[PDB]
Amino acid sequence: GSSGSSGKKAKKVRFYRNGDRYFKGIVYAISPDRFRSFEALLADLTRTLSDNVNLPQGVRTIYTIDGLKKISSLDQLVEGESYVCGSIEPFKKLEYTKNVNPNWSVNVKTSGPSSG
Repeated sequence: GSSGSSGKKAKKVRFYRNGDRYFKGIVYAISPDRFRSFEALLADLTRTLSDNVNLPQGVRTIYTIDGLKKISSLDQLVEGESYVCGSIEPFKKLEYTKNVNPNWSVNVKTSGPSSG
Protein backbone atom coordinates (compact mmCIF):
# COMPACT_ATOMS: atom_id res chain seq x y z
CA GLY A 1 0.00 0.00 0.00
CA SER A 2 1.72 3.13 -1.29
CA SER A 3 -0.67 6.05 -0.81
CA GLY A 4 -1.94 6.15 2.76
CA SER A 5 -5.66 5.39 2.75
CA SER A 6 -7.18 4.64 6.16
CA GLY A 7 -10.73 4.48 4.82
CA LYS A 8 -13.96 6.41 4.33
CA LYS A 9 -16.54 4.51 6.38
CA ALA A 10 -17.92 7.38 8.47
CA LYS A 11 -15.31 9.59 10.15
CA LYS A 12 -15.49 8.97 13.90
CA VAL A 13 -15.19 12.25 15.79
CA ARG A 14 -15.83 13.11 19.44
CA PHE A 15 -17.21 16.53 20.37
CA TYR A 16 -16.85 17.96 23.88
CA ARG A 17 -18.14 21.08 25.65
CA ASN A 18 -15.87 24.13 25.72
CA GLY A 19 -15.10 24.52 29.41
CA ASP A 20 -16.36 21.21 30.76
CA ARG A 21 -14.16 18.28 31.79
CA TYR A 22 -16.89 16.41 33.66
CA PHE A 23 -18.72 15.93 30.36
CA LYS A 24 -17.94 12.57 28.77
CA GLY A 25 -18.57 13.90 25.28
CA ILE A 26 -20.57 12.74 22.27
CA VAL A 27 -19.31 10.66 19.35
CA TYR A 28 -20.11 11.49 15.73
CA ALA A 29 -19.80 9.52 12.49
CA ILE A 30 -19.32 11.72 9.42
CA SER A 31 -20.60 9.56 6.56
CA PRO A 32 -21.40 10.60 2.95
CA ASP A 33 -24.96 9.36 3.40
CA ARG A 34 -25.38 11.13 6.74
CA PHE A 35 -24.18 14.74 6.60
CA ARG A 36 -24.81 16.67 3.39
CA SER A 37 -23.19 19.97 4.36
CA PHE A 38 -21.75 21.74 7.40
CA GLU A 39 -25.18 23.22 8.12
CA ALA A 40 -26.43 19.72 8.89
CA LEU A 41 -23.57 19.07 11.31
CA LEU A 42 -24.23 22.36 13.12
CA ALA A 43 -27.93 21.58 13.52
CA ASP A 44 -27.27 18.20 15.13
CA LEU A 45 -24.47 19.53 17.34
CA THR A 46 -26.79 22.29 18.57
CA ARG A 47 -29.54 19.76 19.28
CA THR A 48 -27.25 18.07 21.80
CA LEU A 49 -24.45 20.49 22.66
CA SER A 50 -26.36 23.70 23.38
CA ASP A 51 -27.63 25.17 26.65
CA ASN A 52 -27.98 28.43 28.58
CA VAL A 53 -25.01 27.45 30.75
CA ASN A 54 -22.89 26.26 27.82
CA LEU A 55 -23.20 27.76 24.34
CA PRO A 56 -26.52 29.69 24.47
CA GLN A 57 -26.53 30.49 20.75
CA GLY A 58 -25.31 27.05 19.73
CA VAL A 59 -22.32 25.72 17.81
CA ARG A 60 -20.35 27.41 15.03
CA THR A 61 -16.61 26.97 15.56
CA ILE A 62 -15.26 23.52 16.42
CA TYR A 63 -11.58 23.50 17.39
CA THR A 64 -9.36 20.47 17.93
CA ILE A 65 -8.44 18.84 21.24
CA ASP A 66 -4.98 20.44 21.24
CA GLY A 67 -6.33 23.81 20.16
CA LEU A 68 -4.10 24.46 17.15
CA LYS A 69 -6.43 24.36 14.14
CA LYS A 70 -10.14 24.99 13.60
CA ILE A 71 -12.71 22.94 11.68
CA SER A 72 -14.72 24.71 8.98
CA SER A 73 -15.88 22.04 6.52
CA LEU A 74 -16.62 18.31 6.64
CA ASP A 75 -13.47 17.46 4.66
CA GLN A 76 -11.21 18.73 7.45
CA LEU A 77 -11.92 16.30 10.30
CA VAL A 78 -10.03 13.02 10.65
CA GLU A 79 -10.90 9.40 11.41
CA GLY A 80 -10.60 8.78 15.14
CA GLU A 81 -10.10 12.24 16.62
CA SER A 82 -11.56 14.67 19.15
CA TYR A 83 -12.73 18.27 18.83
CA VAL A 84 -14.15 21.01 21.06
CA CYS A 85 -17.38 22.84 20.22
CA GLY A 86 -17.01 26.59 20.66
CA SER A 87 -19.12 29.69 20.04
CA ILE A 88 -18.19 32.93 21.80
CA GLU A 89 -15.99 31.97 24.75
CA PRO A 90 -12.25 31.45 24.05
CA PHE A 91 -10.68 28.00 23.73
CA LYS A 92 -9.85 26.30 27.03
CA LYS A 93 -7.01 23.83 27.58
CA LEU A 94 -8.43 20.88 29.52
CA GLU A 95 -7.53 17.20 29.85
CA TYR A 96 -10.49 15.40 28.28
CA THR A 97 -8.64 12.19 27.39
CA LYS A 98 -7.73 11.92 31.08
CA ASN A 99 -11.32 10.82 31.71
CA VAL A 100 -11.82 8.97 28.42
CA ASN A 101 -8.55 7.55 27.10
CA PRO A 102 -8.11 6.47 23.44
CA ASN A 103 -10.10 3.22 23.36
CA TRP A 104 -13.35 4.05 21.56
CA SER A 105 -12.24 4.17 17.92
CA VAL A 106 -10.26 0.93 18.20
CA ASN A 107 -12.02 -1.51 20.52
CA VAL A 108 -15.80 -1.16 20.82
CA LYS A 109 -16.33 -1.94 24.50
CA THR A 110 -19.75 -0.29 24.77
CA SER A 111 -22.89 0.26 22.70
CA GLY A 112 -25.22 2.47 24.70
CA PRO A 113 -27.89 0.87 26.95
CA SER A 114 -25.38 -1.71 28.17
CA SER A 115 -24.33 -0.98 31.76
CA GLY A 116 -23.41 -2.57 35.07
